Amino acid sequence: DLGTENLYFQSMPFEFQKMLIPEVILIKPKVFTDDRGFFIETFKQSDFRRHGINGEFLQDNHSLSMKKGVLRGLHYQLDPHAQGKLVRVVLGKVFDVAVDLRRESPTFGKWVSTELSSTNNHMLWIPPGFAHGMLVLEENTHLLYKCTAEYVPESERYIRWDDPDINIKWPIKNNLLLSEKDAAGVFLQRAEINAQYHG
Amino acid sequence: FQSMPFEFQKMLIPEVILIKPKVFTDDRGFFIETFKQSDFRRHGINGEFLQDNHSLSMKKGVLRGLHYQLDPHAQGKLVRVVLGKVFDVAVDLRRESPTFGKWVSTELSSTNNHMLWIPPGFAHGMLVLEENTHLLYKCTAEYVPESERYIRWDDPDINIKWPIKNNLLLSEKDAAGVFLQRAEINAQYHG
Ligand SMILES: O[C@@H]1[C@@H](O)[C@@H](O)OC[C@H]1O
Ligand SMILES: O[C@@H]1[C@@H](O)[C@@H](O)OC[C@H]1O
Ligand SMILES: O[C@@H]1[C@@H](O)[C@H](O)OC[C@H]1O
Ligand SMILES: O[C@@H]1[C@@H](O)[C@H](O)OC[C@H]1O
Ligand code: NA
Ligand code: NA
Ligand code: NA
Ligand code: NA
Ligand code: NA
Ligand code: NA
Repeated sequence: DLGTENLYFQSMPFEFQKMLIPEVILIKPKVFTDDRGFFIETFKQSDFRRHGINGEFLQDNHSLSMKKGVLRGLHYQLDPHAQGKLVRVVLGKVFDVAVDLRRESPTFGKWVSTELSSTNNHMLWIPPGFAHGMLVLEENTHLLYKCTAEYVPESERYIRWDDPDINIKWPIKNNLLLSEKDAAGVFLQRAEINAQYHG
Repeated sequence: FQSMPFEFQKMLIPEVILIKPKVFTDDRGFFIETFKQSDFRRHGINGEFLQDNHSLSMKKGVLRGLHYQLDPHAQGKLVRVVLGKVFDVAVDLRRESPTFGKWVSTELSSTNNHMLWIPPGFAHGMLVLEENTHLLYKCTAEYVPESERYIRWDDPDINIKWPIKNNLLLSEKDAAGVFLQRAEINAQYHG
């Protein structure tokens, strides 16, 4: 096999890029274009585990946001129910944010962001101990999540999207559409957090 | 209105399962829990889903299939349509099965949000009924290209009644699938 001699080069199906908080990973899957559309391998356990994305994905969720300006977050589940999340957008576009909420983390309360869209087909890995938020930038946006842990309603916590300590620079700040739970999120200084940093 | 979080319905080939998730709608849009390992395993959907794929069929009348992977690489598949609509087919290709060569179908759409479980030992085929149809697959084995096999969509022993209404669009691989009587199949029935 010519590949085994390194004389024939075949691309792996993903590019993994560590973000400035390096446990957060941007994944760029290959779009295979054919005469009737495209095919994307969006997840392969062997490749993902080789890049430190560990755990079993026990739950998948699908949200549709009809209007630009929908904002969902900041969301996390208390230990022992913390969800690692693989986030992607099958239609539309979001500004996606990951916030480090691991006690004793040198990047506690820090965040990174990226645009996930149906145009780029990018995916974000948000490890356990992080909160997720998203702002919808296009109508009819469909977000898909793979989660490590199953949903546990009593473990769910909410931090205010515009918390002034986290100070996320959201590209839109007026006429946002928030759920009642999200409108009522707590400020970081009063948030209940039990996730611990482990190096 | 659905009261329960998933409804699991066995097909006339009872290993094939139609799943109907509950859609939670509010003024922002909707939320669906499309998979939960705990619930799925309680209804006989076993295995680890090691590979996910997303296929967009821009053109109505795309027909893909009939596809399966030889043991030990058989992929069980959960199939759903996130946008658009397909006629989805599962064919039992387990040697010694009482339903060997038989098929069941369902219409999967972004309107019904239904999902089909196609267990290992079965071939999958689909016919795209709407433009810009997005299919999502969860597979129980990672893809092994050399294990992939192809049976003619129009095999006369299987005799799928495809609801063809448009010019049919077949790949060269699919146009070149073999007839069932000549196909290489190693899956074995155990049920
Ligand atoms: O590091 C800071 C943290 O201590 C907290 O205040 O959240 C904001 C972060 O910038
Ligand atoms: O029972 C039939 C079987 O014998 C085989 O030929 O495939 C088609 C089935 O309908
Ligand atoms: O669009 C894809 C791109 O994001 C990746 O970087 O290279 C493969 C392409 O198909
Ligand atoms: O057609 C192939 C399908 O059968 C398999 O499950 O995933 C890869 C595709 O190329
Ligand atoms: Na897990
Ligand atoms: Na896309
Ligand atoms: Na999903
Ligand atoms: Na099963
Ligand atoms: Na296959
Ligand atoms: Na999926």
